[PDB]
Amino acid sequence: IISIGKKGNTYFIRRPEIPVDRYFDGTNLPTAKEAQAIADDVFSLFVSEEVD
Amino acid sequence: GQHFYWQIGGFQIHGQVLITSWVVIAILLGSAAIAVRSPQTIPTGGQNFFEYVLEFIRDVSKTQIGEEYRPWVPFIGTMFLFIFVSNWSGALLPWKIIQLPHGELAAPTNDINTTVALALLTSVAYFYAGLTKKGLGYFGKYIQPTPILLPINILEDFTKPLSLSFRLFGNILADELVVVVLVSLVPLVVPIPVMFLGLFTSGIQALIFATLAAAYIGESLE
Amino acid sequence: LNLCVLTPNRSIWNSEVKEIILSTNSGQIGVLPNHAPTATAVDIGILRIRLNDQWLTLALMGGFARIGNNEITILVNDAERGSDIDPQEAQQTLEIAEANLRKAEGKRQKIEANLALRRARTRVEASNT
Amino acid sequence: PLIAAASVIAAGLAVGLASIGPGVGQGTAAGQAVEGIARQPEAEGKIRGTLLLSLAFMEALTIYGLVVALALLFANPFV
Amino acid sequence: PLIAAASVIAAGLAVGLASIGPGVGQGTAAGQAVEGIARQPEAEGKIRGTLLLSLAFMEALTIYGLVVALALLFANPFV
Amino acid sequence: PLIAAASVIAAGLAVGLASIGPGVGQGTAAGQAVEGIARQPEAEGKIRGTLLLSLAFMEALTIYGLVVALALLFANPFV
Amino acid sequence: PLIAAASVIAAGLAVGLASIGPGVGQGTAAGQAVEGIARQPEAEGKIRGTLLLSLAFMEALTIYGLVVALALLFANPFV
Amino acid sequence: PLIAAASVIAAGLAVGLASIGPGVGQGTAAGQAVEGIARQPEAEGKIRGTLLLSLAFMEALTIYGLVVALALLFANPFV
Amino acid sequence: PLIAAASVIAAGLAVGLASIGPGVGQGTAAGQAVEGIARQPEAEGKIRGTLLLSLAFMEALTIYGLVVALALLFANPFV
Amino acid sequence: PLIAAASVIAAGLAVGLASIGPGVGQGTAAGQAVEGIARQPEAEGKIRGTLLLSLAFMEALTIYGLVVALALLFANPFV
Amino acid sequence: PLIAAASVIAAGLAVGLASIGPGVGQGTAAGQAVEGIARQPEAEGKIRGTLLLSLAFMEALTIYGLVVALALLFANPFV
Amino acid sequence: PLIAAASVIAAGLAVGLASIGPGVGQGTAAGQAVEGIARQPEAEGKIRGTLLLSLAFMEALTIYGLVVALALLFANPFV
Amino acid sequence: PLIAAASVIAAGLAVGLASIGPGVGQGTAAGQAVEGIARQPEAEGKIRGTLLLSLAFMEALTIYGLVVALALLFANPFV
Amino acid sequence: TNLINLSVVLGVLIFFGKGVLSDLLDNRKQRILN
Amino acid sequence: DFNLTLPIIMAEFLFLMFALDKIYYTP
Repeated sequence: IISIGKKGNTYFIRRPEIPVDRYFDGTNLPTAKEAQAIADDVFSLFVSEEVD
Repeated sequence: GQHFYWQIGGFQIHGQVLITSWVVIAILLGSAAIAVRSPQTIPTGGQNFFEYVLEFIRDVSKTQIGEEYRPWVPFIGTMFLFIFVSNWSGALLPWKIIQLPHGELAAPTNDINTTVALALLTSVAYFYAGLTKKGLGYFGKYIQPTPILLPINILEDFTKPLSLSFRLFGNILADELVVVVLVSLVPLVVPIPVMFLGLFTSGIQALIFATLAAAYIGESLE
Repeated sequence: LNLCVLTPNRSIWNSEVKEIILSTNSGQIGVLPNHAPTATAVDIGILRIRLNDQWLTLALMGGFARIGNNEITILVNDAERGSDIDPQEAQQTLEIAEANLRKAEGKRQKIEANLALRRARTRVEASNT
Repeated sequence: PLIAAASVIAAGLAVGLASIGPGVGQGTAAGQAVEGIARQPEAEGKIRGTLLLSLAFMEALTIYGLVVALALLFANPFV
Repeated sequence: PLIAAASVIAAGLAVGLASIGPGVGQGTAAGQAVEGIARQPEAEGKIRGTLLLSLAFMEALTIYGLVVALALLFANPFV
Repeated sequence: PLIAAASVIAAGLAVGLASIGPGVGQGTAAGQAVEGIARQPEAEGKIRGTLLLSLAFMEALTIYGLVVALALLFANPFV
Repeated sequence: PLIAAASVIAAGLAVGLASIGPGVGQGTAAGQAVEGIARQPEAEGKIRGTLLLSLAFMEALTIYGLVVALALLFANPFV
Repeated sequence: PLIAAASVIAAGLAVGLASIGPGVGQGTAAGQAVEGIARQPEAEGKIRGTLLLSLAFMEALTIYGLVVALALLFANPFV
Repeated sequence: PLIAAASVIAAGLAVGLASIGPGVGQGTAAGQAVEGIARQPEAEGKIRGTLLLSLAFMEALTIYGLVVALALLFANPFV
Repeated sequence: PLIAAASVIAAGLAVGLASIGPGVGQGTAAGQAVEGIARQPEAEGKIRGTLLLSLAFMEALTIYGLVVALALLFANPFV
Repeated sequence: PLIAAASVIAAGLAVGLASIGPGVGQGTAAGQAVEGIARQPEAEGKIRGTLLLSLAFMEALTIYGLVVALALLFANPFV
Repeated sequence: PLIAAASVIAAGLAVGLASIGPGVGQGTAAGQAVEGIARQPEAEGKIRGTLLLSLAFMEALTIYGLVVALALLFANPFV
Repeated sequence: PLIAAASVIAAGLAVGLASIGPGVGQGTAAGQAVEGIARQPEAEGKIRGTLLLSLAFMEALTIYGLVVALALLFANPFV
Repeated sequence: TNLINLSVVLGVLIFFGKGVLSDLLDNRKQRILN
Repeated sequence: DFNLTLPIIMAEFLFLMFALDKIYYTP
């Protein structure tokens, strides 16, 4: 689970019995730096063929 | 010189190559018994050298035959160890201060007689495999891939152990004559890296030879 | 020539320019007005726009660039005005990324450490500029 | 002596051109083989055995030419 | 002796150029074959058998030229 | 003997250059064919039969040159 | 005999260079043809018939040179 | 006989170099033509007729050189 | 002296062409090997051992040709 | 004098072709090595030591050929 | 004089072919090295020292051939 | 005069082939160097000094061959 | 006359091979230089001066070889 | 003087091979021990 | 030279092979 959103970060925090990759924090007015951060996390975790 | 002390016992037989053979086999069994004399679960000091050696042996044997590694792991290890033995023997052998009767004695693989011996062993082991596992009637000699594919295989099967002996004999006599002519031309300081590269190739040729032999062995298995 | 620097949200610099020079995937190419046609992708690196007065570098974090006829559609992955970065803060962050790279094991995490080492390295690079 | 002369010149030309060509090709062998084998830095030793077999297959021809040169030089049975 | 002289020089030129060319080509063989076979690092042993068959097909011509050289050198039936 | 001399030198040049060229080309054959056949690692055996047919088509010329060399060496009907 | 001598040397040079060149080119043929035919692994057999026709078109010249060599060697009507 | 000698050597050089070059080029023909024709795997048979016409246009020169060789060998009207 | 003359010229041609070809190929070796090894700047020393083994495999043929030259120059047993 | 004549011509051909080939290959070495080493502009000095070792490995053969030329020119022990 | 004649012709052939090949290769060196070194316009001077070392490694063989030519021309100890 | 004849022909072959090769390579130098240096149109003058040094390193071999030609032509100390 | 004969043949070989090589390389120069200079269509005239300097550096060797040919042809001081 | 070439390379190789191969063998033994 | 020394050394190699097999590589 690539986790964006804080209530959802809580939803997987309270719901902790599954794989969650990284809690990306919530950012209304989505910052391109933040999207680059989550995107680079996904890009490495996809270059990593682990999750397909 | 291209001569050797021919002993006669019914034919002229160069005693020098056989004397080098006796010496190499002697040092082989001596280190083999000093290693295999004290067995240990956690392997003994220097016994781990022989252990990793036989590990690589059975490893490459699994790599090239696979399962029937252990059917011929002894034969392949015999080949490569004796060949690397004669290789490093001709490499390190101070073997000329005692001049023999008609020729000196440093390594027996310098005699291509030894190359013909080991390569005939290779081809005959291929025949034993291709007659035992494969069909005795239809060995690889059976022209499987085309009806026209008979005589190319007939040439190639001969060419296999022939070139096997040829390459190894040339490598051995090459390094020998190289060090000989180099010590002939200049003093002892010059030929050291030449012999270093020859020793680099020395185990390399034995390894490649055992590799191609077990390639033909996995082939006769196949 | 129309240098349109555009992140996929913010058109960073649609400033049409006189000259430019930057680091592509090719690595180094100066932009002379009306060279024959090409569209390119950039490495993560600064972008020295040599617009008529100022050789103006801008911290691009990669992206692509359609260099049309006097029209540089720079579609950057990210892009900073290289003066806008605090150079000491970008250097502290690049040191942080380098420490994160030395520490960062893992295939994905180490590769990301390398990628952001390039990103923060370009950031510190144009932060010097 | 002219037969021995031409046996000598024969062995010279034989060993010379035989050691010219195949070692040059073995250089090309070493070149792009080790280039690739270092590009993928994983399986170098597994590649190295086949590489050594290939290098020996290269050098065997030079061994054969040197063998013919030694047969014409030392134990010349043609002259 | 001149017939034996030319048989000797014949065997020299034969073995020399025959061991020049095909081993050089076998070097090219080894080169780009092992380059690719290491690029896809999976099926190296499966490739290796066909590679060995190819290398033998390369070396057979040098074997044939050396055979002609030995027939002219040792058991020369032309001279 | 000069006719037999030139028949001998003839067979030498024939076998030498005939075994120079086509085996080198068969090396090029083996090279980029096996490079591709390992790139797509699926259909290697299906490729291998046509590859063997191609290698035989390469080697047949060297076979023909060796045949001419044997006809000039052993059963020389020109001299 | 000198006419028969030159007919013999003629057949030697003919068969040698004729079997040098076209089989080398047929090696180049086999090379990049089978490289592509394995890249697209689908239509190999459909390609294989035209490939065989091409290989025969390559080998026909070597066949012609060997024919001239046999006509000069066996049934020499020039000498 | 010297005129017949040079007619023989003439036919040798003619057939040899004439069968060297064009079959090598026909190999290049076969190569990149069949490479493309397998890349687009659709129209292979439609390509194959023009390919055969092209291969015949390649082989016709070797046919002409072999014709000149046969005219100098068998029905030599110059000598 | 003519036998010693040709032994001298033999050693000259041997050492010259033997040191022409393989060192040129070792240059090609060094070229694209070090080009790639610097492209991926990580595993240079691990590549360097195999690179040195490859360079030695290149230079061994020139060593062999120089050995034949020294045997013909200094301890000439053919003349 | 003819032995000294051929020793002189020997040293000429030796030094000439030995300095022809390997320096040309060292040019190819310098070429694509420095091309890559400037493409990645970081590790030039670390590359430069191995580059110098490679250039010396190239030049050693020309050194050997010049050594043979000096031995035939100045201290000619063959003539 | 014939020994001095051949020493002169020796030095001519030596210097000529020795200055033919390696400077041509040094041209290839300069070519793709400076092509890359200008592509990445940063580290030109750092590249330039290794480039100069490479160019000297190229020119040393021509220096050696010219040295042999001067030894045969001026201080000819063979004739 | 024959020694002076061969000194003259020596200088001819020397200057001819020495001015053949390296200037051709310097053309290749100029080619891809200036191609890249115009691709990145910034640092042309900074590239130009190293380019001139490279061109001089190319031309020095032709200078050396012309020097040997002048020494054999004008102040011929061999003849 | 034989000295004048060889001076004439000297000038022929000199001018011929000297005008063979460097103009061919200048063709390679013109080729990829103008290819790039038209790819970036901006700075053609600024490139053109260095291009002309490079072309002159190419042609100077052919000028030198023609100079040696004129010195051997017209004002022959060797014969 | 023939084998006086080979002796020094034998000594240096025995030293270095002793070091590295004993490192290899003892590493394998400590691995099996762990 | 191909004498009968090759068959003699073939005998030597075969005996040493089976012996050293059962001697070391067995044990």
